Amino acid sequence: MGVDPFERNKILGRGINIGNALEAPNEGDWGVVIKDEFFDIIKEAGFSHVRIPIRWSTHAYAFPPYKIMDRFFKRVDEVINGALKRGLAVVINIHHYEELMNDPEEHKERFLALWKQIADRYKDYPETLFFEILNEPHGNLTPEKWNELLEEALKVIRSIDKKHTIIIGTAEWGGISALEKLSVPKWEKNSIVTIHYYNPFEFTHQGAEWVEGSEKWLGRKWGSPDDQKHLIEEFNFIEEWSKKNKRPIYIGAFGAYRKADLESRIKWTSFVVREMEKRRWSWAYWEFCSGFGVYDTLRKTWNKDLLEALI
Ligand SMILES: OC[C@H]1O[C@@H](O[C@H]2[C@H](O)[C@@H](O)[C@@H](O)O[C@@H]2CO)[C@H](O)[C@@H](O)[C@@H]1O
Ligand SMILES: OC[C@H]1O[C@@H](O)[C@H](O)[C@@H](O)[C@@H]1O
Repeated sequence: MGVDPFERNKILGRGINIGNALEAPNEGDWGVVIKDEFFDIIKEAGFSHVRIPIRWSTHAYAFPPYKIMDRFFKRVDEVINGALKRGLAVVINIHHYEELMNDPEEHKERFLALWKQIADRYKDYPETLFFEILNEPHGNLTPEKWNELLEEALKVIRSIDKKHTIIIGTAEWGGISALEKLSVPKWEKNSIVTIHYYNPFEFTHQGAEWVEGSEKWLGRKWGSPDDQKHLIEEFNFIEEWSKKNKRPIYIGAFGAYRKADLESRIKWTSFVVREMEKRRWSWAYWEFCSGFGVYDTLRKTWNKDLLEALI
């Protein structure tokens, strides 16, 4: 048996995503390779956990039993244990499984087979390891289809592991837009709800090369009293949903891209953290050392003003 999800949310506390790493097609393709020293660096700065985006789908066969490939599995073990060695808690997920988003019907059983294998693999790992069902469900994996798939995933996971806390995200890309449509089974009592926060999207994502039409936002600033008032109102809505449904909240990803002016990024980041903490939510900054990075792996220095904002 596990622990009260609010206790495990407290255990998560402040975290950071190590992104553009294991969620790319191959680790290193998007610019980051998880170095073991990264865990000393993150723990020493004061973080309580790390979130590790993992694209298991490109490292598992496409035909039954959809076995995850040996070498990749060993690599993930090395990352998880590297973080556990420093006393960091760890969130692992299934990230960028695009076929599942485009054709959930056809990939439902493969997705559940991946969780069967991941849960089997780590069922005896420490209680500070968290299982995040699926990053940003979207597209044809509609709010309605997600509520059904997540319940199926929970059944699969819980059939093997009654100890680890599970993290459940929202549909429509995992933000607040489909939160009110999310439904977590009453029988599950060991889960945390996660939401990604990048609002205002045009500000956080301005110039993002992977977002169509983002060039039209370059230069946009953030920081007026109305900007602050609007963020607060959105957080208030999340808080109330949490209160109503009785589920802890984890803001699993939030951050502003390097193209936005530094001062607005710092202002936006420092402000989001202050407002999440007031609400006692756990969270993970997006991300450690890449395009939204706070740590420069070459110089081995942190962007001190941005770190200060995260603390
Ligand atoms: O899709 C590729 C891009 O991903 C970007 O990170 C995403 C992350 O995968 C999402 O889950 C969510 O958190 O938003 C992030 C930022 O849009 C990544 O930063 C880019 O470099 C990738 O090209
Ligand atoms: O709202 C749509 C956007 O959601 C973001 O979380 C993704 O990173 C973008 O790729 C996507 O275009």
